[PDB]
Amino acid sequence: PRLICINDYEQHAKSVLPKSIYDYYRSGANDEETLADNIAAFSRWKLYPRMLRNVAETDLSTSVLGQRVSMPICVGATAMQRMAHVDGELATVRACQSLGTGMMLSSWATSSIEEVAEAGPEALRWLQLYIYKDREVTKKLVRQAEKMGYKAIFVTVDTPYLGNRLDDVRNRFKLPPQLRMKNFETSTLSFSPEENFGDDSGLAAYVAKAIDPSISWEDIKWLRRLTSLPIVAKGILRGDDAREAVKHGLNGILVSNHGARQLDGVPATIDVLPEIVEAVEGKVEVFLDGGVRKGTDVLKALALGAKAVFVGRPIVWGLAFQGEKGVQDVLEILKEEFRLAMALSGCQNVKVIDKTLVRK
Amino acid sequence: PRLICINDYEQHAKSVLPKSIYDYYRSGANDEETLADNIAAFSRWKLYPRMLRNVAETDLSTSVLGQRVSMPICVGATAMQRMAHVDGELATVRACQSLGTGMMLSSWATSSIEEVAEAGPEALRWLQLYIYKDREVTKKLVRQAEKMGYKAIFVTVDTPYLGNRLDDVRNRFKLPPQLRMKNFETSTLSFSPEENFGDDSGLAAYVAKAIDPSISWEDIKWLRRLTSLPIVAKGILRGDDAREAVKHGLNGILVSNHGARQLDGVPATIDVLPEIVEAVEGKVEVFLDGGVRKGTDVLKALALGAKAVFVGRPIVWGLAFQGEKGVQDVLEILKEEFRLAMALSGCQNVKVIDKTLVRK
Amino acid sequence: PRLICINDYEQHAKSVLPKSIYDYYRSGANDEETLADNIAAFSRWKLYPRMLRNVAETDLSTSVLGQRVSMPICVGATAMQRMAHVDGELATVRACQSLGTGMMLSSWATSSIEEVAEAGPEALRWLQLYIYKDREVTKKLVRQAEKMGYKAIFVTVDTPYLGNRLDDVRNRFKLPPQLRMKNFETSTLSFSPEENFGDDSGLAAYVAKAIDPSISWEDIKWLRRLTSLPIVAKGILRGDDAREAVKHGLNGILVSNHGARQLDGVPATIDVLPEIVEAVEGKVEVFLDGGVRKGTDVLKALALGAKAVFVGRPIVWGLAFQGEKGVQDVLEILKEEFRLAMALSGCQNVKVIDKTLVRK
Amino acid sequence: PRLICINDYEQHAKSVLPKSIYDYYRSGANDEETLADNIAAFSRWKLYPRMLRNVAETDLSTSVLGQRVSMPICVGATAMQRMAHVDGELATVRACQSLGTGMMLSSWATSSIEEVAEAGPEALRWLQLYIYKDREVTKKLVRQAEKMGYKAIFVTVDTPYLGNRLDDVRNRFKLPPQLRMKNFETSTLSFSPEENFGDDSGLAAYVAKAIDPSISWEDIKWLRRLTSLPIVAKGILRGDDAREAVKHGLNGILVSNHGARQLDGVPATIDVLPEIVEAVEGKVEVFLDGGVRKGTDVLKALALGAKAVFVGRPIVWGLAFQGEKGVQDVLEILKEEFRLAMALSGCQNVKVIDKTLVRK
Ligand SMILES: Cc1cc2nc3c(=O)[nH]c(=O)nc-3n(C[C@H](O)[C@H](O)[C@H](O)COP(=O)(O)O)c2cc1C
Ligand SMILES: Cc1cc2nc3c(=O)[nH]c(=O)nc-3n(C[C@H](O)[C@H](O)[C@H](O)COP(=O)(O)O)c2cc1C
Ligand SMILES: Cc1cc2nc3c(=O)[nH]c(=O)nc-3n(C[C@H](O)[C@H](O)[C@H](O)COP(=O)(O)O)c2cc1C
Ligand SMILES: Cc1cc2nc3c(=O)[nH]c(=O)nc-3n(C[C@H](O)[C@H](O)[C@H](O)COP(=O)(O)O)c2cc1C
Repeated sequence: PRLICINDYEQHAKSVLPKSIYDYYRSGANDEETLADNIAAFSRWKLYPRMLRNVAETDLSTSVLGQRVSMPICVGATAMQRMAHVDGELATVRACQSLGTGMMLSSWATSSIEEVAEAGPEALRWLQLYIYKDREVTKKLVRQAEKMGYKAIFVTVDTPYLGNRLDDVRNRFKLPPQLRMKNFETSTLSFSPEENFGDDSGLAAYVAKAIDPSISWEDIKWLRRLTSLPIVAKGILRGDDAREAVKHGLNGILVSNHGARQLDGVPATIDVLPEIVEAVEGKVEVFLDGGVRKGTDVLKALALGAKAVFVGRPIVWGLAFQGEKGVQDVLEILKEEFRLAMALSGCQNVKVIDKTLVRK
Repeated sequence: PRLICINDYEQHAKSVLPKSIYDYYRSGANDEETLADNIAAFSRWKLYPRMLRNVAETDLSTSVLGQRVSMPICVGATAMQRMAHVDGELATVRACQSLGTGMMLSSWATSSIEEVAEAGPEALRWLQLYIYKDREVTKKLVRQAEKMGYKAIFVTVDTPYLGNRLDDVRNRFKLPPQLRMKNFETSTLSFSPEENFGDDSGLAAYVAKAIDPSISWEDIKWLRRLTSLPIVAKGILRGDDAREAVKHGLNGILVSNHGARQLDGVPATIDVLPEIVEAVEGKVEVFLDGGVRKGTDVLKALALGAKAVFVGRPIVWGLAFQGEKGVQDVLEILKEEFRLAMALSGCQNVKVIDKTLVRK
Repeated sequence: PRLICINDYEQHAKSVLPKSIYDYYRSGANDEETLADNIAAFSRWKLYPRMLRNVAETDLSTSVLGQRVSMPICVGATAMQRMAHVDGELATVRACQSLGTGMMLSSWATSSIEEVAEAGPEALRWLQLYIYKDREVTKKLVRQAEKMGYKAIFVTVDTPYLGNRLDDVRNRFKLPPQLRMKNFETSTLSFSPEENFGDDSGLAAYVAKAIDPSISWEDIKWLRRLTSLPIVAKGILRGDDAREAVKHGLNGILVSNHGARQLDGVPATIDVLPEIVEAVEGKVEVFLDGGVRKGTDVLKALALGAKAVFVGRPIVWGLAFQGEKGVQDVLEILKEEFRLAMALSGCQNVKVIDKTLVRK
Repeated sequence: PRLICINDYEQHAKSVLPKSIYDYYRSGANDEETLADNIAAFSRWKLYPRMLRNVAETDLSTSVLGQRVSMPICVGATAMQRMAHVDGELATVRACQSLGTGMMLSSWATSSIEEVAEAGPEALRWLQLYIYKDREVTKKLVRQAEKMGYKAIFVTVDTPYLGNRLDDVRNRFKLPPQLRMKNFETSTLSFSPEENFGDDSGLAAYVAKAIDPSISWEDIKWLRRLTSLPIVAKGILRGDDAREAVKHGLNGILVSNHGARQLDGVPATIDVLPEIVEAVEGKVEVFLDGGVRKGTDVLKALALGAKAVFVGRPIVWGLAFQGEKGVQDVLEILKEEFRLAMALSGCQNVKVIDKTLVRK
């Protein structure tokens, strides 16, 4: 089928993925108020384009944490990508390498840190880290990322417990039989579908067993001493927490509500972005994810002070359509929509995308 | 059937309850504008969670009027519970005893004050009082509550006449043949379905015959002299009335619109809560009911200054599913959702649930 | 069928009236934005009831222009009532006489001024006047009203031309064959369905032929000199026009958008009421019509400073159900809903219905 | 079929036009947020009519850039009108001549500048100009307009690239075989459907090949030196760009979002109109297009300071119904709705249509 925008990809994915996998990928937490809002909020921000600016030569390039990227549109961590396509994370990293953009690799990937570095050696790669109760497991992940040429750690800070995703509970979500979380060396930590993970969501049970709910700023201190790699706090929604991340010597904030999958009824990320940008006082790069579907979404986040955005679900739908090629298609669609959004708004490059371009 | 959230319970209840009983339980007044709003309003209050607070050990316990409870989630008065399940109020009090939370017993219960105290002797129990034209009836109810170890009187002040519930009028609502309001000793006062209660809603006719529309602050004065038990004004919606309750030596306010069943077009209780908390100046505990369905609802009410919330309809749907076990399930679902909402918002206990957690 | 609220009456009317008649009665102008808003706006005004006020003895009585009425709910002018029921205006006035409220009689009634006075001699009656190009016709109507014991003139000021009601155009609306506008003595002025009234709405053509689009404040001056009866300006939507009516020695303002049938996209009458009440500075009574369907609508208009409200369409639906008895039913439903709305809001009588009862 | 308002015309058009042509005509850009808003925004602006102003003799006449018109309602440029009806632009100009209003002729017309001047010699005619990469092509268009008695140039400034219209991409939109853009003398520039215009929207490819994305204020300078005809900047959405147009010696601004077909998520034109009128300080006439469907839309734009409005899509639907006669019908409907909107709001002529008539 001919798919020409991101929404087309989701629709096709629903038609070809088994229910429990589609549901895992699509779902938000509880009543999914924030899931709807992540998208609605973008529509409330209106664009005020400048005309007659000469946009013959639009340059989409930028940098994330000192590393050059082809566009301010990067791949966010989405667990267990092999459920969507046999090649999962390997397909994803290859598409990123082709595009000249970065991939943030989930700690719960169905491919190892090493496997991913092998498949995309020239690709900009970062590790998304969950703090395990077992700090040696956690340390190993970080050390492996450093060894394998990953350029930053995105530490997820909004997941002391898993959000309650109703469909996952109903479907008793678990990995397909042939698949594992490939970063780990035990049946429990690798999320083996042959393992006892209770009678509800397998993933919620996995988090409860493996992930540390006691995670504090002290643990951020530990992490900051552990690695000299740039560290981004992922999942911040408040200006005071943002300032705290900066105080702790962190190098960035990813304004995120975990794609509306954690606490439901939190605001849309585009709505909190300005408070966070203001709080940080230019001291650290601020990124956004959550509900990015169109070039104009990217334009709005940048106008509001974000350095770059990350996409979660669109990538998984790309994979579901055609693995590597599907992901490349999705990224190219976003790139082209962004170029056009830039051109029609009078922006020659990302440096001239200013706050007067948007109003709520 | 597998029911995993409060809404699931309502759906099942509709499938197993006779129409007139389901309709009695579900209905609001007139066009049901406030009924919709009680729920919608919660969604408008957005959460601003703190991260990295150490939430390994979440403590949900609190106190209501000096009595310890396991969670700030209590059972509100809902008349005639035996329509939902053979055990009605007895099932309810047993579930409350198991949970370590309180039950507010309707004056229009299908089980006596004594029957309920016998079924849940260790349970925290309060009496919801309606002021009868017959003050000796009223006095008896209060004296019985004191004798039978009930810890407070919730005096309902928003029901000089019954609200107009359209479905009840259509169905000519009345008790099933085998059931009575068991606190009373005459055919009229016990709401006998064999009695003449007009051609419209039997309950509206019952109120008109039995309940005193002349109820004033003088009657509050009488009540305050009658018992030394704590007294909570239930059904207050204005700050000036709140201050008046405090002046009268009352010990609490339950901010309530009677589950949107009285005057339609009043605001949602979550929306008026702040005005009431402000009016009371910390002098008396303020509670809320109306539209509480999810853990995040409980979190929002507490963030806005409520000591605890009460649930009406969810309890009746629990009963409809499986009597005592159904009620326990509903309460446990609310408890768990609340725990998770607390954890994900960075709250170790109820004392740290502050106003910065919410914004309208 | 059992009909228990105003909406029930409209539904039944649609089932028993011929399409073109139902459509004439239901329609607003153009896209009907104001028609929807007249109702929606009432829902936006929220009620803040007082408790414990002693409402055993609710007194609904008031006065309109110095004449006592049983409730602040009166019958507004609706043309051609015999289309709805054989007895039309005669049924209506008889119901008003029974209720102890007033009837405002349309200049385009299917019953004469004299016929109506004969059918309801003791009923409070007012004449709604349209200014005809023929001033002798106009004068005759006024003189007849005076002779026949009518107590005021409601001069309609928002109809220099007829609003564009799309359904009427489609149906080529005209009177049924057996009926006339009975105040007039020629084929044209009596709106004979045997007459040439073009190929679009017969009523729009009738207005263009008969009604004076040149109507100015000078004509108000003429009217004010013509009769010593109280005169109310009906159809005012602006405070400046309100002040002008007062300057001209008029005795009242009916805040009206002609039931949303004239200019579409004007605000709801409940929304403009406050500006008008403020403009008038207590110098003249202010009334409202447009979208009144429920007792709480009446309560809100009074809280916002209206002396009384008028109902248009509900009366016609009463007629469609059962002529006189149907109208009486509709009025009694409104009366009872209003009583209950008063009682539940802590109002013993209309004098204590204050502005703190509502907030937008 | 009997069609009595603009919406009726669209509905009929959908029933008789081939899908790809209807879709081309109907579509907005991307998710069509602005397309919906262009219409919704008009409904948010509420009217505050004056009564008793004497509206017997309503005069709709005005002037655009010093040229008298019969009404402040003119025909906006819509490309390729022969797809809608065999006579296309020739039918349109004949209808405009009959109405005494102006036609703005698209540079992408399916009829030549000369053909159109021949068919409507007495009609007020303007040329809508796109700046071609080939400036000699561009110059020729301007010189032809001057020669053929066109009275102004509307330079479109919001189209450095074509907006992304999803349906056009899906349908692979192209001209029907028998048709060309008749102003041009090569296969590419005339948009020959036999030409290679890629695998997506033929029109997007045509723009990319033919239209200059480098267009700047320098090009406006060039245009202003090229012709002494009045020049209007079409597609301005910001006050700062408006001031820049004035500085450049331009004679007008058409506040336009290109009928929501360019950048999606820009505000409705009625919403930005006031900022633009304020920015211009009376120095230049300001016009509006986008979502004009009803007489009250025209009234609102004038109340907010627009000199006249242009209609795009309604004209094409007129054509689809009955070519010249269809266009005349559409224009006459708009004229009559506007007259009535004027009369009912107390406006004798366009000079008295003031800002107090509207409020958002
Ligand atoms: C299927 C799915 C799996 C996810 N897994 C992870 C994960 O493993 N680690 C993590 O930090 N965030 C995870 N997230 C959250 C994303 O990193 C990101 O914040 C979110 O997808 C952004 O919203 P979007 O999906 O609307 O683009 C996941 C999100 C989805 C939708
Ligand atoms: C079926 C039902 C019966 C009720 N009966 C009583 C009652 O007997 N006494 C009383 O004070 N309130 C009564 N109420 C109001 C409740 O105490 C409470 O305010 C309401 O149920 C809270 O809203 P919720 O149902 O959305 O949780 C009743 C409510 C319902 C839904
Ligand atoms: C069927 C119908 C006929 C009407 N005829 C008249 C009329 O003859 N004279 C007049 O001044 N207003 C007329 N009106 C307007 C009413 O007096 C009144 O303003 C309107 O009905 C109030 O809104 P409501 O119908 O929502 O109650 C008419 C309204 C309707 C609905
Ligand atoms: C089918 C169609 C074709 C259009 N072609 C042109 C064009 O050739 N040149 C131009 O400047 N604007 C073009 N526009 C934009 C219009 O001039 C105008 O801004 C728009 O139609 C106004 O919105 P409306 O269609 O809601 O009336 C086109 C619009 C439509 C709907």
